[PDB]
Amino acid sequence: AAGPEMVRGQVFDVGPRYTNLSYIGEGAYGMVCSAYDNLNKVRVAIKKISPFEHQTYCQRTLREIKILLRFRHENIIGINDIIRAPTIEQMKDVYIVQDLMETDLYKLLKTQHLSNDHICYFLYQILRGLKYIHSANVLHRDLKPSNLLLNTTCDLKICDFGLARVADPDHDHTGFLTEYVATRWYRAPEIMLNSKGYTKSIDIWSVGCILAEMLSNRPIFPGKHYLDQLNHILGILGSPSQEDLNCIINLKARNYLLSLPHKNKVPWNRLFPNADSKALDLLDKMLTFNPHKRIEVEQALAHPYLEQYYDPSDEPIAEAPFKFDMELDDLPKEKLKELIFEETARFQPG
Ligand SMILES: Nc1nccc(-c2c(-c3ccc(F)cc3)ncn2C2CCNCC2)n1
Repeated sequence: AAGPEMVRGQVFDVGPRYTNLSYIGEGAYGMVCSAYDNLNKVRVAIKKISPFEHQTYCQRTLREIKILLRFRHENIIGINDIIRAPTIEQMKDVYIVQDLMETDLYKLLKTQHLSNDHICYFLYQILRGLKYIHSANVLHRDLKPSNLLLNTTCDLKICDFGLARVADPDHDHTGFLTEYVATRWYRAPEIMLNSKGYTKSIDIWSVGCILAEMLSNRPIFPGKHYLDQLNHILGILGSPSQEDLNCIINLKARNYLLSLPHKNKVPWNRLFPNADSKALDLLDKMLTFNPHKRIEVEQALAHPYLEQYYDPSDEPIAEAPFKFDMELDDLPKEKLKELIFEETARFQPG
């Protein structure tokens, strides 16, 4: 495509190697197009981003590239290549290339009903991927159907680590009604109560939500706003026990819970009468109110529902658990640009 190829009025400079573009979507420094990788003879997915004007966007870009490049797993999308100018001065945009995944669980569910065998396989892959992520001491933090890529062969890959953090269980407590950025419907109850979401159990809850969703094609706790989300959860799980309340020390959070009328638990087999009993048993253990009593990823994999797939020797863990040296977003966009430039250097044809 002549000098710089063009896509819907925007320059999509993916050089020679990648051709036959095609628009897919675009929300900010994020326009995605599928192209043809002349080198591997396969159409890929490419995302154009320009986060250098804003320090924040530089943080999510740096952080996610590092994670995604460090991670190597069959159930986590990998970066196949990264395009950028040869000089930091000339680098305005950055193109990241990933395998082309036709669809995702969000689109699948808004059209198809899944058999129990597909839900099982999908769940297996989700957890197989999460076990690796967690083994690297990283928390995804934004797991939801739209963040689970799927190809024509049922192959599932977790993507979107823009909100991922290095686990930090000790510094997880915060006040009641503390703002959160992760997608509302899949947020664990403790996030609206006292958690910063720096604990692994936060991802398991999201997976539990995805499970319920696969079972009924509808989001289980579709809260309209912050506190609505919580009443949605309590509506089905019912009022928290004394025990689980005695854990919540943040006085305000506990008093809020106590002020609420008593609500009984709604049986799962009632919510999902077509569901498989083993599935609903694992769902129960995932959607546990108390984070400390919530099942772990490895325990989930070893659950009877996933019996036909479970194979610990075939469920790899990270070789090098993560450590974010520039942890805590205190870096100017300048320094961040140098790090991104440096992090993407390995793909340079120079
Ligand atoms: N692998 C793949 N395949 C198809 C689409 C996407 C993709 C990208 C993206 C990100 C980084 C990158 F380097 C290349 C593409 N951003 C959003 N989505 C989709 C993710 C699921 N819902 C609709 C948009 N990713």
